[PDB]
Amino acid sequence: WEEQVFLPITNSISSEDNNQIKIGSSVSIEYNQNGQHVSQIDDKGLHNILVLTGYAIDESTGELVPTFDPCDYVKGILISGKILKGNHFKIIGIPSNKLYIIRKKDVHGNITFSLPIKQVDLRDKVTSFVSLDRDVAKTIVDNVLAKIYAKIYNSLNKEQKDKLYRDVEEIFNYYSIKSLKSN
Amino acid sequence: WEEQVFLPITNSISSEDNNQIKIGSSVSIEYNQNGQHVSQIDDKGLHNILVLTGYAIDESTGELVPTFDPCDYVKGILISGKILKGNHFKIIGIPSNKLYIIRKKDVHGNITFSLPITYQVDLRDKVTSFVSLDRDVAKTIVDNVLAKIYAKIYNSLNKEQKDKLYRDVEEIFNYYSIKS
Repeated sequence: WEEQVFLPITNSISSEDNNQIKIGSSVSIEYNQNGQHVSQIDDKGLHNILVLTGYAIDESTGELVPTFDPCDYVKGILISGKILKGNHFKIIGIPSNKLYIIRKKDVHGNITFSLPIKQVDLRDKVTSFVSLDRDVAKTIVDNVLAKIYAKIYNSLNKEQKDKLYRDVEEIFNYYSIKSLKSN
Repeated sequence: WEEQVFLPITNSISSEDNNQIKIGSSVSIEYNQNGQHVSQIDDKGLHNILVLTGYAIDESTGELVPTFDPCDYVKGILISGKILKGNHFKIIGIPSNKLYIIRKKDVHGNITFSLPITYQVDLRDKVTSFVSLDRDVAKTIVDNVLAKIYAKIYNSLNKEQKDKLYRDVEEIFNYYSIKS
């Protein structure tokens, strides 16, 4: 596998000009348009989604935060690419069978991947379960997945594209962390 | 709460001179003799054990490794003290109710604690395996570690209550060990 980057799927991500995805104010990811991505779309929908448990996301900055609560998670896709702006933590050559991957499709071998992260201070902070707004999920499919997986996506018929939308809306719930007394 | 340290309980830990527990060749932890410990002993046994999931231990060095596998864990006690040897990762004022604590007794408020751990983990040529405590070692852990950390309560326990602590330690402490 080519080196991968974890792209958190939240309500705040946006496509940026030229193969880049803004995760938040502090995190931007580039993807390789012709790279081999672990997460995959096909005529059956989206596959190989990573569930990062013990983590929440600071939604405004785009940085994952370790919360030490196993019931916290953030989900995302793994794609060939790199963190261009932001702190990255790299996992090197982990057996793919070790990872918490759902909707598994043809996963095998060892994966190297990086996460956007940022001592941890959990004073005065609340973590909340968030689901994707349904309008934003459509923009995620039309502006994000359709750019990363342009060729596959353009090959899909309407029923298949709607399956991908349903998948995105079903799957990408997450926990976001926020400070109660500071902004 | 005074600041805590996560003390992993493995087959390789031992008491060392002047208020220290050697976890392995890279990690030693000092306990404050008059500190207030989150983990506690009483006439019903051991309480407030932390299950650190997503981590396995390099048992020889004593260092905790993030494995990004939710099925790996290392169990341990939280005590007032310091990581004297080895690098540390400090969590500040996490609400106690968010932590994966078992055998809970009067868990409230929030907890600052440190874990014995540049921005990568190398899991190539590595496999984690489940390990349980050898009974001979659980006994030495009670007699030489817990009996020093909790000397005043331990000395106040009768024989059967001391032995309950040992059965608790035996049953509770198992962990994932990472081997290259």
